[PDB]
Amino acid sequence: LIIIGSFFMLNLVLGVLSGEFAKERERVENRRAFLKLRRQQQIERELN
Amino acid sequence: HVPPYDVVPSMRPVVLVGPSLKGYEVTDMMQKALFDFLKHRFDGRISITRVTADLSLAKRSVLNNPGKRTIIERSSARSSIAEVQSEIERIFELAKSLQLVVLDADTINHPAQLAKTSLAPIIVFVKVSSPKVLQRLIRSRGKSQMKHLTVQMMAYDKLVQCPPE
Repeated sequence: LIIIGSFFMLNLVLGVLSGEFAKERERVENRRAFLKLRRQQQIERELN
Repeated sequence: HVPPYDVVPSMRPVVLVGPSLKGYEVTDMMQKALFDFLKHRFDGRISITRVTADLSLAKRSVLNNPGKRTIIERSSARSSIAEVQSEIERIFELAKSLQLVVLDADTINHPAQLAKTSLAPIIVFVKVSSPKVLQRLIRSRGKSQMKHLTVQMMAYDKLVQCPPE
């Protein structure tokens, strides 16, 4: 009961959530936000 | 009737152009650091000279002798051309003695401004990767450069638009 109930479902929940987060990051809206962060840090490195 | 041969100094004077415009804090900071290194590391074989006056009026096919004497009271006799013309051969004199020389000209800001002249010197470029960096670097000086920030930017991208070659 514990192995199938507590541990197996914990395995599934982490897997499903991990897949959803992976797809979320690659949406067009999120990519632009990360790209802005990259360019700002490059400017800071160049300015430094 | 361009001659096949032109007279140039033995070894090239070193002219380094500021990223935007010389005579201001941000640009002057760029060359003096390089001025320090060339004097220290290469001491005893490099001579530094500053061209306070103009140097862009180096002409060779204008007239036989425009303003030969200062007593002519001519338009060019009392102008600044006489001193600029006299400064050309000083660079020649420094070249003949085997020591490399540099030019701290505070007026020339473009390669074509001093490319057709008889100097034909070595041109060094100091540039920032992006104008976004330059504008904040200017801001790091203080409020004094904010008045001249506008003219500071059009003077930058003009040099970038010049071909690298």
